[PDB]
Amino acid sequence: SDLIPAPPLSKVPLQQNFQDNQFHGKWYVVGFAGNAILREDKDPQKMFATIYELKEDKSYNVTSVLFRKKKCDYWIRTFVPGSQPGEFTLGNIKSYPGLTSYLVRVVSTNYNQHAMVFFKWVSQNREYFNITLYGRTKELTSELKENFIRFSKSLGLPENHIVFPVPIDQCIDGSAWSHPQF
Repeated sequence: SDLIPAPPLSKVPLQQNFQDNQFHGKWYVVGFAGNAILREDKDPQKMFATIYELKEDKSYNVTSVLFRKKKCDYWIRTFVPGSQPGEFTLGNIKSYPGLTSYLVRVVSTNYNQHAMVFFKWVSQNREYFNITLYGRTKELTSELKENFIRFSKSLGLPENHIVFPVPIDQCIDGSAWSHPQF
C-alpha cells in the first residue's frame, strides 16, 4: 500500500574523496534501516556480512552472505562507479525485472572501523531505500549506533524501521568454527 518516500539526495551526505581501495574487503551489517524493513524482535534478524572486492576496472563485486534456513544464502551483484566518487549503480539493471534505477551512496566511513551506506531504488514504479551501518567487527560503540538512529530518523524513518542484527558465526565469520564459549 504505502511506503515512506525516499529522502532528497541533498539530505544524504557523501563521503569526501572516497577511497575505493581502502573500502574493500569484509564489512559486517551492525545496523540496517529501510522503508521496507521492519524490526521484528520475536524472530530476530541475524547479522549478515558484505564483501567488497575491487576489480581492476574500479567496479566492485559485492557479495552479501547470510545464514538462512540451514544454508548460506548470497546476494552477489556488481557496483559500477556512478556520478561521483563513493556513488555506484547496479551492474546490469536489465537482469532485475521491473528495476528502473539503483543508487548506492557511501555516506561516511573511516575505512578501518565503520561505514554508513545509503541505497535507493525504483522497482515497479515504487521507491525503496535503506541505510546500512557497517563495521569491520560485529560490534560498534553506542555512539555510532545512536548516530545511525539519529541519521535514519533525519531521513524519515521511524524507530520500528531500524534493525540492529544479532551477531552470529555461521556463514559470515570464516575463521570462527564451532566451539564451546570461552
